[PDB]
Amino acid sequence: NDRFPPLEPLPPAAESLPSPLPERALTSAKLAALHARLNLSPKIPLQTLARTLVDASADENPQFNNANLAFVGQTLINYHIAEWLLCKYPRLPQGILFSAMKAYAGPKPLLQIARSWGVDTAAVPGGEVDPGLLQFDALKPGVAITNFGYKRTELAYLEKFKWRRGMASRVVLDDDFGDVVRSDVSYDRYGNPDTRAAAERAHAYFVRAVVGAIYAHCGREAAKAFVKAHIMSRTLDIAKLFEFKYPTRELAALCAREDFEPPVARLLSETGRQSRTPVFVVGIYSGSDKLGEGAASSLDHARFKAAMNALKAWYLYSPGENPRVPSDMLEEGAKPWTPAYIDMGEVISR
Amino acid sequence: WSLFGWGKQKVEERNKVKEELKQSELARTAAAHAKDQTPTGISLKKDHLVRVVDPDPRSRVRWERKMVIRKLQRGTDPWSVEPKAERIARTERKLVYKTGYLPTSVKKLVHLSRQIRGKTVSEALVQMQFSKKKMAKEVKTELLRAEAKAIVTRGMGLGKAAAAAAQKETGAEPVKIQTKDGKHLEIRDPTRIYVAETFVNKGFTRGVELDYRARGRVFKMNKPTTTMTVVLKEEKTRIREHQERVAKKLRQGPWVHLPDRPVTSQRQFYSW
Amino acid sequence: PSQFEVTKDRKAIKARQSKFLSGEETWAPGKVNAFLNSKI
Amino acid sequence: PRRVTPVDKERMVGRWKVIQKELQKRELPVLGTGNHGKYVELKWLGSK
Amino acid sequence: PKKKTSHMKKRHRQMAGKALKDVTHLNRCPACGNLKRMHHLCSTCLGKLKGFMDRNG
Amino acid sequence: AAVEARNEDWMLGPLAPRRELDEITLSNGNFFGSLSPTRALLESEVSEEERKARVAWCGSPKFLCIAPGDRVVVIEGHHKDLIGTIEKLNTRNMTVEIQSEKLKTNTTVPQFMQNDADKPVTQIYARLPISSVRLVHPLKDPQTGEYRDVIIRELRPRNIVHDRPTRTRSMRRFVPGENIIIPWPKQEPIKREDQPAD
RNA sequence: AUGUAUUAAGGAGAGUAUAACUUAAUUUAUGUUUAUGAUAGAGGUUAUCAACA
RNA sequence: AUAAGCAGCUCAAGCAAUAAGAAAGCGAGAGCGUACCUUUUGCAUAAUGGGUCACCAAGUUAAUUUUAGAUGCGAGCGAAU
RNA sequence: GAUGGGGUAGCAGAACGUUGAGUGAAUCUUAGAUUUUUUUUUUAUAACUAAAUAUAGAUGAUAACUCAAGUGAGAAUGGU
Ligand SMILES: [Mg+2]
Ligand SMILES: [Mg+2]
Ligand SMILES: [Mg+2]
Ligand SMILES: [Mg+2]
Ligand SMILES: [Mg+2]
Ligand SMILES: [Mg+2]
Ligand SMILES: [Mg+2]
Ligand SMILES: [Mg+2]
Ligand SMILES: [Mg+2]
Ligand SMILES: [Mg+2]
Ligand SMILES: [Mg+2]
Ligand SMILES: [Mg+2]
Ligand SMILES: [Zn+2]
Repeated sequence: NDRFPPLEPLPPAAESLPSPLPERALTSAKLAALHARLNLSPKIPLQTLARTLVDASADENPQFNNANLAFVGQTLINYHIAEWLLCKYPRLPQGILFSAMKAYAGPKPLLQIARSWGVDTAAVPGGEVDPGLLQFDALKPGVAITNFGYKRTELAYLEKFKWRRGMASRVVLDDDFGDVVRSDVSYDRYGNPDTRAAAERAHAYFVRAVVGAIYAHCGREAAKAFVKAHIMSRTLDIAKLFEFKYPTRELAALCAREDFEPPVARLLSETGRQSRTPVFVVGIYSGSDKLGEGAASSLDHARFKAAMNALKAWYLYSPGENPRVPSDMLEEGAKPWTPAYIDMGEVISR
Repeated sequence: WSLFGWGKQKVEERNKVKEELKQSELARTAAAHAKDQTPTGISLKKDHLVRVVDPDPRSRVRWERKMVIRKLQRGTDPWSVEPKAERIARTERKLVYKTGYLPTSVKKLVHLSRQIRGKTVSEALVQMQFSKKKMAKEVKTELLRAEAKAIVTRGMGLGKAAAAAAQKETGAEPVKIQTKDGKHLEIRDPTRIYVAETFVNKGFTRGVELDYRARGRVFKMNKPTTTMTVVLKEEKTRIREHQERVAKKLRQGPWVHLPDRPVTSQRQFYSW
Repeated sequence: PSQFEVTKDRKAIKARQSKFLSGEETWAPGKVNAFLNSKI
Repeated sequence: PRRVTPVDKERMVGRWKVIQKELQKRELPVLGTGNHGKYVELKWLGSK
Repeated sequence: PKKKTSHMKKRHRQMAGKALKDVTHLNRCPACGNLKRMHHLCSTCLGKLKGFMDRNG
Repeated sequence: AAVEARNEDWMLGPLAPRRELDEITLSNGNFFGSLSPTRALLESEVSEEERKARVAWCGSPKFLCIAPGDRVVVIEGHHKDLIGTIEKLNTRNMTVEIQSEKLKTNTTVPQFMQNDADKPVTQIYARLPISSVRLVHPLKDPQTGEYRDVIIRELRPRNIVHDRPTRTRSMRRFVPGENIIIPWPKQEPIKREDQPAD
């Protein structure tokens, strides 16, 4: 009214639009701060950083939204993280490799990265909201980003009758993390396990679209530097992603494959036998070489823990902490490429 | 119409007040409108209640506006969850009953409250009938009154017939729980009313008695009154509370032989 | 409280108590406790 | 230029347009107190 | 007393072993079926039989 | 209590209690949704400063320009804009009775004037103060020539003349500003009879 | 509390229309102004619907 | 429920948020610490006073006589006309 | 790369708070003034942020500066 004039002038058709207009990005103090908070290059205008915050659930047009920008950025993130794991840990099993990727470039970490940037969400999308807010509608899950996986003809039976799905095929059919493909309104309600997945998905597409924007404006090297600064900089203990089943058989199969002497468990130390909390220190040898060692309060557990640590040492072999990546050869003026170590594959045992 | 301003009037004035009640009774008179009145003669029409049930619509309308806005702020939040209290209020019935003023003290009535605490209404009534205390007769009367308000106003203890058919015909096993004190129970009717909470409160002073002692000394003795408050609930509450204690114990993880106890002191060097 | 002469309000709540327990009447939530515009 | 009120904050986040439809649907006042009038039960009895 | 008794020590003296014991020695009357005390007569049937033997005898 | 009831209904939902079936409130002795006879009839004696305020719009307590038989309109409370006819007028508290069905309200009848077979609660017409009503009278529109009802906000006495021998008083009432003398309503004089003891 | 004006003997008992005060405990009259006041009705117990002198 | 705390302080395991995010509080165990005021050369003192809480409760005012600072006028000042 | 730092009797300086008053016929308040709580932050006897509860348009509250005091209580076998 007369006493409460509007703070930000807006035409009457503003609320009708799904997302704020591009020119509105030039009057938002949240955008300008976000653009500088990330030290983005001035080549990326504010109208482009604003487009990275509009999810396809808020604006269904192919433009004005995150769809295409996020797809390009996802391909860059997944690529730079994939080649980086195979050069730092070339012996990781395929299952552990899928979890390592999902632990860096998955919806969970990207949600934490988007929040690390100070990006607040809009309650409900519309042309009246601040362009500096992440816009999306968690009530509409009918939006999905394009990927490179295919739908399995037995997906219906995979979920109902618990049919078996192998690992070798997840590289061709499933998505980049091993997940199968294709797995008025009233706001008087509470959250849902679906709205959380829709919100977590929106934050992920934003972080991806930012990488795609840098690639479109700055170039390839700038995108790799951004991924290498905010994603690869995170910390992850891959040893905690391992879950073994009969590790004593897998270690016996490993020694047999590499032609090592059969593994023999030996008691290196012990104390408290016939007590409530003993300590048996068992070490597994292949001849005279000590492969792994584990200390537990039982003889069997100490033998299993020793075999698990022996298998982790094999899988967690690392040529270096900061190894060269094949992507470095695209940057002109680089030294000749030295062949990397290619492992045979994880051991398959009874 | 006051009790004292009723006899100081003439039969002319008094007969007109009787005529007014007569025409009022005629206006109140098969089934469509019969549901608009209670057995006590309370007309359930909005016009006849608005002045007592909605005395301040200017404030109720603004209070509702507050609760509606508070509800949409939670609906737009994808991470919102229904609070535990708001979920229990709309699922579990409850009656808070405060007795009248009993001619006794807190130190005396506290022991009768602690006796019926946690028991069923049927068990508590049996313990009051055969108690040597004088207030046990009053507690029994007040406990029957509370059980009447729990059944009529709140709708508690109205699934016994449907309970027996569900179990006896089916042949299933009833629910076995364990209260917070550790007592084991086997619940066959989840609607059975029980004493969930009970506390005693101090009331107004019944009277004053003068105690005349030697050497001409006089002391005032206070005759006390106290009230008891009982919270009645159904067995659904004891089942839920039991399932929560079980889940909490299962969530605390198992006991390990070699725990990774932390070293709390930090020093700027290696001691090993 | 044991000696209070039971008034007409007490006699009415005891009659309904027998109706709900016997099954003559099915209990329903209140509708005139408060006049809210939400009606929920 | 003026004070930022809770209404303006809702408008920035986009929630206000959702609050109007609900309050209007329930016939509740949006930015006001309505046409109900002030408490009179004590006034009619002679309260001062 | 030299000092005022604290809340902890007076609650101990009042509650520790001073709980009211529940009466469990109950059974039913063989003539009416009402709850009564074990080895005791029914107070309802007593008065009723006491009066029945007063009218006709 | 209405603050506690509105919140309870909002939280419980399908478990909302049936308060209409509960016992009386001993603090006052009233049933649910029922007033007191003293509060529904407004039989409370008010200050002489309050009496002058209740009729400030219709003259003075001793010069009253509103009489039984006038059609008034409520301007306060829940039943605003309600038009009715005055039945009786109490000059001690300066209240008025409008026998309208919408003005009926539940009332708790005391037991010293009720049989054991009658119902405790009943509905009676509620009284209102004179300050919460205004006169409704048809006035001829001079430019159009048709009669429509209007609300009179203020009245004042005019042409007052006393008769000391009879201790009587006769005056007129008019609307200030427009100076429209409004006739009095047709009132029936009390019936005086000759008794045998006279 | 101070100031201004006026005045120059105070209390109790019992009774009574419980605002009305003396077994008459609500006496009987005069004049003026009465909504432009003062500062064309109803109403004698359903009372005192009038203030000043 | 194996313990000899003016009940605080230093160190601190653990428990604690149905869920993304968010740990207030309680605290096992280790150590340090003998209330307060008054009055005294000197008080944990077994010297004084207090059952607890809330409220009431003590250098003020007047006249007179001075000093400092500030400030008006100035061999005059003030007051009053 | 200034100097100084325990404290009773006692002397001195600088401030806060409480009650009322002036500016004040001022400023602000259902777009929530005020709510004895809780909470958050700030070198902090104090104020502030937010939350919950209720609902006032002034017989409401209030910054800053200033004026005046029935102005600050764990201590009087103090009083109620
Ligand atoms: Mg004597
Ligand atoms: Mg006449
Ligand atoms: Mg122990
Ligand atoms: Mg001692
Ligand atoms: Mg002492
Ligand atoms: Mg003492
Ligand atoms: Mg004081
Ligand atoms: Mg003082
Ligand atoms: Mg020093
Ligand atoms: Mg010092
Ligand atoms: Mg508050
Ligand atoms: Mg004291
Ligand atoms: Zn018997």
